[PDB]
Amino acid sequence: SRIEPTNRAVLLPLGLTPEQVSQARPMSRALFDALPVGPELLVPEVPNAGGPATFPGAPGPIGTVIVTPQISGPQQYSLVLGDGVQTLPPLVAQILQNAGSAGNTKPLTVEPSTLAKMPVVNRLDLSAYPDNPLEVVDIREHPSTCWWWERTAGENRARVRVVSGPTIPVAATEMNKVVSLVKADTSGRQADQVYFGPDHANFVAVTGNNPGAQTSESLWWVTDAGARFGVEDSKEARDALGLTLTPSLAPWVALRLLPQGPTLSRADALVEHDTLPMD
Amino acid sequence: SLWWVTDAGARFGVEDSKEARDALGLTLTPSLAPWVALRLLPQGPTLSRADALVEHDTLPMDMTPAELVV
Amino acid sequence: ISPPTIDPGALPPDGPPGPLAPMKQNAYCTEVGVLPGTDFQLQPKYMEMLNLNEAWQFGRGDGVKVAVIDTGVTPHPRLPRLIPGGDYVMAGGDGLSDCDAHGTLVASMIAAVPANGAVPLPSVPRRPVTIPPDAFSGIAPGVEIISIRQSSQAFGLKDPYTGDEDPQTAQKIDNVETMARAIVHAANMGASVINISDVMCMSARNVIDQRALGAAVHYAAVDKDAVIVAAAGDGSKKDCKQNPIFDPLQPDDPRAWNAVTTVVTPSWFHDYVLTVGAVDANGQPLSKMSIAGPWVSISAPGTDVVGLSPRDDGLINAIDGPDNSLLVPAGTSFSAAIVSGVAALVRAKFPELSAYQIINRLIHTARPPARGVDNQVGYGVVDPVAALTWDVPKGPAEPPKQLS
Repeated sequence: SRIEPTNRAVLLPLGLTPEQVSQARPMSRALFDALPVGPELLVPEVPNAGGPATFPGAPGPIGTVIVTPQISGPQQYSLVLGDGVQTLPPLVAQILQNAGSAGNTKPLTVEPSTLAKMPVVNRLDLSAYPDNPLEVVDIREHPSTCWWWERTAGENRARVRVVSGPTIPVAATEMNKVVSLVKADTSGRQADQVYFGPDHANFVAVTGNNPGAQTSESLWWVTDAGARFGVEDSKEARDALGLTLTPSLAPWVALRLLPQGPTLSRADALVEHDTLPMD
Repeated sequence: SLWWVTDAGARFGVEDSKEARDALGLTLTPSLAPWVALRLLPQGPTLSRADALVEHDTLPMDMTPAELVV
Repeated sequence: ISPPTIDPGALPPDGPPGPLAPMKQNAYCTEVGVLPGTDFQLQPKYMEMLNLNEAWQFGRGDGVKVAVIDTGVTPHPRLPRLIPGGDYVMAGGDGLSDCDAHGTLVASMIAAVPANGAVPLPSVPRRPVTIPPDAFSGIAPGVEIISIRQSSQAFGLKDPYTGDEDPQTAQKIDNVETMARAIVHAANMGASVINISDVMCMSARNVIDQRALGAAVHYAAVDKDAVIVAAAGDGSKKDCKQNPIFDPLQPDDPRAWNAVTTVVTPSWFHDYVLTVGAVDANGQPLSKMSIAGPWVSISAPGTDVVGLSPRDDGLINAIDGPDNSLLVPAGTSFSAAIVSGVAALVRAKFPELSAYQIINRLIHTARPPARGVDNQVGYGVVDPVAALTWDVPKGPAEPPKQLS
């Protein structure tokens, strides 16, 4: 989710600092495409702000913050809209007061008896903001972050998570057998290193990146050296190579990063050469 | 100049240096042949240690091939 | 066959729509219906691949004008933003009634508005037919649709003699000329996405002169910055026959232009037109139904079609065939409709980009086939959320300098 360093009203209640945000580290193009996009962290846009209310007894103009006294139990914040009032989470009320301050620092305190007469309404979306302060990780101690996708055989949903650590999530003993690739493509859409851990998959079928995708669009073969080769989906090619078996699923965001070799097909191999060139 | 001819009818050049000889074998003395005949065979790249030390992800495809008929 | 060439001096002069010669209606309009046992409360199977619930977060495509050059459109309470553009089949028409059932299906698949307790326009003033609670919704409900009636099967010439040219080929030359005119007219209307879902197949043997159509395509794509999307052509149509694919013995041209046997137009102009092939609801190509030409560039679904009914006020699944048989629609004419919706949403989110750049954004984010680039499907299957969020390079595709 996107955030701007100029918006002191939002940075402060969340627990962020303008300097801390400006000193954030880079992000790779590869990981930028993998993570799904969420709504922006901005001040809520209350509609028709400042006008008079439609309902009787409204404590103030539309868009003002209301609270109830502590002597009657834990305090519940609320917002007064045109046709009624809608509840506010604690963390958002702080943002509305700070941003909509214009010099004001506190809400209007109203008793339950007068509150109980106002009709309840729900007219604005507010689920984007967290309900408590952000536990921002200090990047110097965890310089590594990954997007993780997994799907269990027989399931209808894939699981998407983020992992952070001091180093890539591989066993310390196996760290020596990561393969370093050549890199002809300079567009930044090809990886630098590849690792084949336990229970890896050789024969794969491409699928959508969202967690609810069900298609199976094409077949590929991934070699121990890191390159991927395409397989023509025909009875003769499958049986000649020995691939009459069911392939495992893979997402395109992860698979697209391996270098692509020539296609495997019976017609492509029935050719003779005197000598091979070297471009 | 030194040349190596394969059973497939292709010819490859070999470096004169001790390294290239000692690495492939080829220590024995070569037989003589006339250039007007030897030049008629198709040529491949020379076997020099200086150019075998390279890495690749994929190789270039060969233009103008011929059909293998069963 | 050599790839197309263009002479921009041949642009047709602008003018109000009207046929080249007087025509009369020869047949009754096609009846429509629903297949036995359907339940419109479930989503169409094709919408699962598109993941629309996540793509709509950035918006519904508000403020975009899409031109539908086809067999016209009949108004319905779920299409509140329809505009009459013109008619080339009948001199007195305006493009706002379809006698063939084709046009309202294609238009409704792009912009039909979702269900609600009450419709915005409850009035129903639509005219009669001429003689001689619900899960369905369009891909971009916010668009504005312009209707132009370019072709129909139900009409014919009322002085059938055509002289020294065979009456079969004489009709193709009239279509090519009338197609160029509609593209120029649709661009001057200010449309930003032009959708073409009816196309001509021709023999490679003595192709018809297209100078007027070539210039018309260039003007709309460059000087008016419109995105042109066209269907690859259904293999059930009168003259369309299948084209050969890549040949490993001749790596000279990887798209195989020298082996072409059937030409599809305006789809032929791969430098300015985006051509869409078809795949089933699971992702396999409809190998038996779409023409695999060398101009194909992308693909999208084409089965389990659903749409608003002409001549009624509800949904439909099939159209009344020649016999009593009830025939179900499928094919590229509908896949091109899906891409017209995705193209409309993308150039609502990136309004600074030109037509040539929007096309590159869709091409680079699609899931590719085993050969990387093929003819049955172009670069791959369209992907909406990917097109709207990944960081695509602004330049066209380029090969690496050296691989060693």
